[PDB]
Amino acid sequence: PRYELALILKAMQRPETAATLKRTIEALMDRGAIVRDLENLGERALPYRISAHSQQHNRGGYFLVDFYAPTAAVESMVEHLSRDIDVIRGNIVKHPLTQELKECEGIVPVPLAEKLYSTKKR
Amino acid sequence: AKHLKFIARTVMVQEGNVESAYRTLNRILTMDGLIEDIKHRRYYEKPCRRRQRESYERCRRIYNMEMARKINFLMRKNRADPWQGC
Amino acid sequence: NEDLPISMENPYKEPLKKCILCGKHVDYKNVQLLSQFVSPFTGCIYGRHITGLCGKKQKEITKAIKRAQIMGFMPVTYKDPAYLKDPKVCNIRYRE
Amino acid sequence: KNVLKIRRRKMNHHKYRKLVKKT
Amino acid sequence: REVLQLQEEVKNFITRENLEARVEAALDSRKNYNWAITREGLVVR
Amino acid sequence: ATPSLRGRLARFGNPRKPVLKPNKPLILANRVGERRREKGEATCITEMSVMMACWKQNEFRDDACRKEIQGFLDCAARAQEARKMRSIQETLGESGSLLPNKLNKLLQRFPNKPYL
Amino acid sequence: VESFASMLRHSPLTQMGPAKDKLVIGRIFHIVENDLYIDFGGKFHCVCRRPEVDGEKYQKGTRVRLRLLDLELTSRFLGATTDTTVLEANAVLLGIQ
Amino acid sequence: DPPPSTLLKDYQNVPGIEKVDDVVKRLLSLEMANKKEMLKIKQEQFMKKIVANPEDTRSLEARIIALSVKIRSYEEHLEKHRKDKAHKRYLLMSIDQRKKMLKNLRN
Amino acid sequence: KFSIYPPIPGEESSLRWAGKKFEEIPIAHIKASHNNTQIQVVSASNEPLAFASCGTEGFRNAKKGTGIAAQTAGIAAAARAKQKGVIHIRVVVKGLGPGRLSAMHGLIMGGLEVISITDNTPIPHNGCRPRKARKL
RNA sequence: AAAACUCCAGUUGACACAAAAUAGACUACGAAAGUGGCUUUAACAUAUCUGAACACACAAUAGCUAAGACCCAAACUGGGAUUAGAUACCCCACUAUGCUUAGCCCUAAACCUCAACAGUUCAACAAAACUGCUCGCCAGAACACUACGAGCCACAGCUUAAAACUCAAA
Ligand SMILES: [Mg+2]
Ligand SMILES: [Mg+2]
Ligand SMILES: [Mg+2]
Ligand SMILES: [Mg+2]
Ligand SMILES: [Mg+2]
Ligand SMILES: [Mg+2]
Ligand SMILES: [Mg+2]
Ligand SMILES: [Mg+2]
Ligand SMILES: [Mg+2]
Ligand SMILES: [Mg+2]
Ligand SMILES: [Mg+2]
Ligand SMILES: [Mg+2]
Ligand SMILES: [Mg+2]
Ligand SMILES: [Zn+2]
Repeated sequence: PRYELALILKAMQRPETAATLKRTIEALMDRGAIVRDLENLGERALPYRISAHSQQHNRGGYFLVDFYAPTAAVESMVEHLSRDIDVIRGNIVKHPLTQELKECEGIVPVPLAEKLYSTKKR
Repeated sequence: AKHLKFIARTVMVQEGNVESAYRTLNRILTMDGLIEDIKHRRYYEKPCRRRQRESYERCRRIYNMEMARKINFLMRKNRADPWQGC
Repeated sequence: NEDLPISMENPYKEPLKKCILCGKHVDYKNVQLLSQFVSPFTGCIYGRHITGLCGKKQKEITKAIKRAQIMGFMPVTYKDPAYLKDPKVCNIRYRE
Repeated sequence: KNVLKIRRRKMNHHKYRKLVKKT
Repeated sequence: REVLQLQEEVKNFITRENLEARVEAALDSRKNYNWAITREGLVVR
Repeated sequence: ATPSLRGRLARFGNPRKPVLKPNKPLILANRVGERRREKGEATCITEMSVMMACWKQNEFRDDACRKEIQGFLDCAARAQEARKMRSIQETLGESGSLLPNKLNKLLQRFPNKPYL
Repeated sequence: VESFASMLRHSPLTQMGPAKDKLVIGRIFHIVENDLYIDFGGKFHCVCRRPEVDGEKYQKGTRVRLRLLDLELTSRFLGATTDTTVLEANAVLLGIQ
Repeated sequence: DPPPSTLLKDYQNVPGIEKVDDVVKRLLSLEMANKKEMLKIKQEQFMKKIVANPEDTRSLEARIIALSVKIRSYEEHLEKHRKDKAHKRYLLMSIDQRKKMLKNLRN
Repeated sequence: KFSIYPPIPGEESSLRWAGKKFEEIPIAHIKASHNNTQIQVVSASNEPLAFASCGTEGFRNAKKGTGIAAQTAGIAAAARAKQKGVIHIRVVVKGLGPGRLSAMHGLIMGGLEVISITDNTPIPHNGCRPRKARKL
């Protein structure tokens, strides 16, 4: 199934960032993935101090690996990302563009519920 | 503890109305329901009691919105007597 | 007999109301929209009565917000001050 | 409903458990 | 249509021979996923 | 917009567990609850505290600190007439809305109809 | 003779459509202090506050224009079996003539 | 066990298959898919093997084949997750339902 | 014109307090428990400047958790901060005790100028399980 | 209040095998028990219906066996208060236990006290009254969630379950 890997990497320079992206992608292709695209959301400050691999990170570089993988490779990829020390946070999810949008007619009005109690005197 | 320190639940005082700013902050916490969360988490509410309290609050909410709707619907009829001498 | 009423589906029927995101795609990386539906001071997710969202869109907003907060896209405890300037959509009045 | 039958059974069971513990 | 549409998109996939050029191109490029909604059902980018 | 009541109650034909368990039937009464009384205030504490600090720092001498002794006396007075004015204001009219008895008169003119 | 269905068809109350945002002229028939009781036709009368601007040409018999937000103003509440009517329609007074 | 390079059920009728790239063949193959597609392939292979018309899916035999492949899937699931009581119950009830329709087909 | 939102650190901000920006004004932490109120004044780089509480100021057992006790503790903490050279201050309050606004008033009457109010009360997202209910 | 702690408290920084604010004014999933932090994998029986107390599979909490984890809560217990007494309510400390792995135990006001399927529009309180069909169960109170027999990894256990004496009611 088609997956998306959200990758927060360390705030590094261009050669080290390229080397880390290269390592992650060739890892994916050795585990058995065919990679669709690499996207760069860019370097930005983290929402909170993420502590990973005995370092306290304040900023990070956000990337996406949109790819396609067999079923039993996600676990191996997660273990490899956990062992990598330049990945601040890596997450593999099913693809939002593979889940399809359903057409909506609109919000249906709900009435007031009737006949909840008997019509006795009480 | 890992977030930025001076952003969440922070209000600024304007010309020195520190009492007004404290009222504003208390209003923030009341509208977000943080204060009642603190009062209910001072002691442990067992899950059956939590469920009884939430069901009771929901029934009270339903009744109070219906009652307020009726009141606002009848305040227009709350006028002076149109035909006084019957 | 020519002037008797006849059976049809209701004309003058207004089309059903649609939520602001209805037909839109909610993504967990869209932390400007998710920040819009997150409360400015305490980071609380708003309810249906505040957001005005339909049930499915409220569910997607909740799931995307929780996903982004645990994946490190959104702060939990506060709204982003960089996104505290967006078009306000939630029917909440804190100041007075 | 009141709990008078529950009370009868409750005291029955209490005294039975005390008897078993004693013997 | 699905197979045919899938066919021409494969030409832009990342391979071993496209890897370093595609990584450098991604490092030069930047995609922004953020957009906002208004009171009306309209998108502000 | 009130919360719905569609499948919220344990009735016949409902395939769900009950969402709500009301001890009172959800029917609007023809009455409004009475206006609750305000609680304890314990006013004048700040002025009492500053007078009372002056006393501890000056061995309890008015002829030193007449000024905040007078401030405490004014705050006590203003609290007493404030109590008078809030009592008369509550007997006069409720702020924004109306009194519970007049609301009750409206509801006796338009009773709820839980029967046929 | 003309049948009641034909009457209802060639009646203005049916040609009006829904009352919402329809401009209708009507007469004042009763006044209490500054609560003008206006008829606009149909089953019920509406009650409008006297506009303070030009507030002296609003007397018994005056022709006014109305927007007619509603035609009967009923609503069902929490325990009720039928709805609570107020025997009065909803309209906003816009002016004279 | 169908081979992982087997093409999907819904994709095995398109004219252009032998000329597309091997990455496309891998992409539409069963290795890069899930167990529901694997079970669909196994079920239709069984239908081609056993019944007269594989386009019926409304008969006793077709329903018994469907429950048999679901029973196989439940057995694999329990072999990995021994402590799944819900799926153990589903397996036992599927066995009983298959026995019921087997009795009906025998009679 | 005015914003109740505090200034963001790494941006331009025309708001000033005796020339100092928002990010280096000293901070007073008021822990307002149900039985005590503790005020500690620190600088922005976490140098303690003043520390006062109800037990420090003399109230012994149950008079500690009152408004007047927190006012006294706030007055004394503000006096020590004025000795240490503090004028403007950012208040961070933790707890829902009786002496919260009273301790803030004590700082004000002592002579400090409050520029921002923060509530850092610990609210778990269901962490530790609290005490059992009192059968009172 | 006392006891307790002062190897204590406040700010900041590192930091979980525990528990999952808001969303939840939502009404969902599951056979029932139950299920509300995030991701991925597997996965939610039956193309008539009812139907096993001679079976098979489950079944909250508490508990048992063995090996670990330990923030917090906490039976028991100890101390302080209270009281005529206080084996309690109130305060403090701490354990079994709540957690994980494997095996038992098989119980609940397990109650929405309202059986499944199909369909229709009055005793009293409660949640309006019914029809067709099938299964399960009930027949004065108390003895009795008992005795005995039997079965069970249960051995202070669970299920099934009487009688004598008594009453003119419950
Ligand atoms: Mg009741
Ligand atoms: Mg002592
Ligand atoms: Mg059956
Ligand atoms: Mg059974
Ligand atoms: Mg403890
Ligand atoms: Mg322990
Ligand atoms: Mg856990
Ligand atoms: Mg059990
Ligand atoms: Mg239950
Ligand atoms: Mg029962
Ligand atoms: Mg049955
Ligand atoms: Mg028992
Ligand atoms: Mg027995
Ligand atoms: Zn919608």
